[PDB]
Amino acid sequence: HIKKGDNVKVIAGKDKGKEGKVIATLPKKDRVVVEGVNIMKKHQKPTQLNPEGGILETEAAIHVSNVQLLDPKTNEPTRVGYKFVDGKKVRIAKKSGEEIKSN
RNA sequence: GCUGUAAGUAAGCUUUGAUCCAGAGAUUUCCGAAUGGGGAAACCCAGCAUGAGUUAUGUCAUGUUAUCGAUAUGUGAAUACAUAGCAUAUCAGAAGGCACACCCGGAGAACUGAAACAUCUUAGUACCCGGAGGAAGAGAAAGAAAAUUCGAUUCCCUUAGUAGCGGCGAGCGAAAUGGGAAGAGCCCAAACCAACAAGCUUGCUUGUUGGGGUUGUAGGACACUCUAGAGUUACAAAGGACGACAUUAGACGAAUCAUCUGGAAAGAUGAAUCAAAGAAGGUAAUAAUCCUGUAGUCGAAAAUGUUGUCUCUCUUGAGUGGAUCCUGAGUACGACGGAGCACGUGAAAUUCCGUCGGAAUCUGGGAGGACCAUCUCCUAAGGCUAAAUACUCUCUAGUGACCGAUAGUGAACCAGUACCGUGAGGGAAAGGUGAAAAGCACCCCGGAAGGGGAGUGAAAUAGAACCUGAAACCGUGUGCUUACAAGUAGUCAGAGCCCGUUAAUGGGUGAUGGCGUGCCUUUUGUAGAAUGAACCGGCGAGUUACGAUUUGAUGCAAGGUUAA
RNA sequence: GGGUAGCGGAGAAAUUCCAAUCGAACCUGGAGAUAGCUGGUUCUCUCCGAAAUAGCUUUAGGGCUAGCCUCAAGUGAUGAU
RNA sequence: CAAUGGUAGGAGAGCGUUCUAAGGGCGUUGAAGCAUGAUCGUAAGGACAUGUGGAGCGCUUAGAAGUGAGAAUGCCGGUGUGAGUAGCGAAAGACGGGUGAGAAUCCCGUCCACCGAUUGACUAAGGUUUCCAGAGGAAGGCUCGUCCGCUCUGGGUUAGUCGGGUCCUAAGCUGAGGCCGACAGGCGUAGGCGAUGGAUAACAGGUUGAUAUUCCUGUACCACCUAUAAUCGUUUUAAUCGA
RNA sequence: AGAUAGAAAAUAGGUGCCCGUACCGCAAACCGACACAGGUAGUCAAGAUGAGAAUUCUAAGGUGAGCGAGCGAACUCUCGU
RNA sequence: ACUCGGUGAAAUCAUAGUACCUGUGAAGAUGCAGGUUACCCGCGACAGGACGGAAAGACCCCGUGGAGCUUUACUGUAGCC
Ligand SMILES: [Mg+2]
Ligand SMILES: [Mg+2]
Ligand SMILES: [Mg+2]
Ligand SMILES: [Mg+2]
Ligand SMILES: [Mg+2]
Ligand SMILES: [Mg+2]
Ligand SMILES: [Mg+2]
Ligand SMILES: [Mg+2]
Repeated sequence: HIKKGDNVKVIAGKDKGKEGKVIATLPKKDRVVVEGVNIMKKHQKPTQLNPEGGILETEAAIHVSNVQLLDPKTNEPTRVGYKFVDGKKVRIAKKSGEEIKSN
């Protein structure tokens, strides 16, 4: 499981071996949108809300099973564990020490 | 991160702990047993009290106001006391619902089987009603047995389709013994009574106050002499006070990278790793190592079942005589008429119900399948009682040589719904775009529906009626045929004309000759004008349980074999 | 506006009516009633291969033995001309 | 060397479909299905190649069965033929103008015709939104349709006096206590419910797209309450209160 | 019968609740599966002619019927001679 | 009814390139044998046949099939004495 703004690598899809920062989580479907991933080409029609339209290139969501956090020490793809610092479930990179998720 | 499904656009809420998830509490409109009166449920119309309002009236709010029960007081007829009867007050007393199950009663068919039918069978079944309880019924011997009693009850296996009952027909059909599950005995009347409340003159007596002891070795009072464990599941019956696991939220939880093909890999290839975890489900394809998990471990504020105790609350245990006394009455039991018991008013002894009769009190009474005499066993006519046992509307976890949308529930999808019927009721049809909605910006014809490009996508004969897309059926092309012919439409023989394979003594069409009246069912016999099918597709009929017989097979054999 | 309900009701009587067919309405349940009757019964080859007759039958288009098939043991000239 | 037609029927050997156990395999470098083909075995049937198809499925041995369809006037669903046939559901239309992509069929006008104890006006029962104004044209209208009882959007029903509730009761239905009843329940008194009846105070005109004894203008009437009263007068009788 | 010190009188102010109200109603909105030639209680109901609510034409007011255009054979149907 | 424009079913149906005569036959033939006749495809019409369609014979006979009814059939029975 990953966080709202951390930097992750992708291992599925046309995009692998590529980094990028997560921009949305949507935990009800476990699908995240990472920046520069799954670029989409959506045909938007000229309406009232949108004066004109075109082919927008927005990012689409991918299953959480396709992304991984990087070891903040060695940028090494890694899993994530936990430890009880003062009773708080804080995260660990599982190959090194503490991993920070502030934004 | 959120504001359900439900998309959206809008206003917002949230790290100050919200959102969510559990525990607990509060609000909980109207109808319905429906309960203030009425009523075509989800609506009308009130009495009373108290408050709001208005100068007042109209109006409104909140209690209350059904009927029964029981209890308690008032009052009290025809009538004199007194009773009906009235009139109040109180009380988590009763109502109604349901699990289409299970259980105990009351009532009780028929088609059917007997190759007819009446006895009998279906069957004490179905359907009705009345009670329940989570279980119920049954239960501590007037019981089997000729025993050496499993010493209460039930339930399982066998006895055994035996004994038996049967217009001795159809067909019904045990019980004991033995092997197991379960491991419970317990109180009241009766005698009698210290003391007392009431009629009696304390001589006799009444009582529910209470003790007393409840049983066949015959138990108990009696008279002696003697001595202070239980339990709320029967055995009286209430409830605080500490713990213990478990359950109605959860927490942690090992170990994988690279290339190849791809739209995407979990695949292939190579090299690793973990395993108390290679259950399972996801993930853009087939993952032990990506995710949710799994093995393992941990974890409750609370509100519950449960249980150890500590309290607590209850409280007499024997012997020996045996003179008297007591031990369940309109009862047993008999007669008549019925039911029940495997067994048909019959021997019905065993046992019940209606109608008449109607006993004994231990020096007694009942049973041992007409029966008696003797023997043996037991001690009725009062009561309570857990366990093994039956079932699943639910809830929790899981399983399946069970179904995969004409199946599996009727219902995978707003289904007991469309719809049908006045109503009881009856009751459908209907799942699948993609990985992601990326759901086709623009242009062109058209009023629009459509379409054709361009673009999205791996794919758009995946474009929303959307996966695959068969046949009947409808079209558009054409290679070869056909306008002198008599055709169950094929076969067999064959020229001509086109084509070229799963290359083999090849494929398509067919001038002309020979032979030739579909198929099923049913029949002595059917082209039959006997029957059945318009055509395609799907579904649609000797299976399963128990027992008997026979054959093959396999153990092993004067032995073989278990059932619960 | 109401009342009489199916072993019942109603009938100036026709077996007439009772929610479009009433010698006993409809709807459920016993219920998959029973049906000696008709119809249907689904893949292939190989081997053998009948009967439409007795006797008895509430029996005559049904059944039961017997005769006639088939399969497997056994018997071993018993069979036929 | 002999035998091999065959129905009721007996016997034997087998081919196929789903699932399971194990072993061994195939699969986006394209599975199952589907379609085609001139291929193989004695048959039930088995392969191979090429297209569509976009994920599962074969083979060996053995086990189990919802295992094989062409007929049951079988059931369900599709599609034929009859056939461009029958039918188009009582009737008088014509024409000018307009509207639109389109007009015998819609809007306006003129003429003509039909009803007129009614095809007219009301009002009940019943149906519930079909009512009105814009807009649309798939579907429904037995044709067409620019139209509508169709679809979309937004609207529309105003009461002291009208009809009910409120007041009364009939036929019936319920019925405390009560009578009778195997249970269930049936019957029934007092009392209630229940109009199709009895009793009850508003008329005219105007008014919009839709309402009007309802709204508004005019004028009224019936109940009820409050303030006031012009003197009714033992509050028994009264100005007068009454089951 | 009881009940009571009170309001009638000649005024002037106020208060009057719930339900139904659209629309069709001899009809394409109802009972007949249908925009069905059937059924659907009651009220008003004019003129000419007449005895009349008969009959023919018309007023008030509604309506021209949800398929048509041809040709005027057989044969049916309705009608006249 | 017929032609044209619009809309547009149904009963039925084993596949059908569906002739006549005389015969044969389950004894009354579009499908069989021997002859005779007949170019291919429509539209209006008639009804002889397809033992035409529709309804598992409104008659008849069987089923140890039902049902309703009758009586001095049997057995029983509410009720009455
Ligand atoms: Mg035939
Ligand atoms: Mg024929
Ligand atoms: Mg037929
Ligand atoms: Mg009668
Ligand atoms: Mg009749
Ligand atoms: Mg016929
Ligand atoms: Mg017949
Ligand atoms: Mg007849």
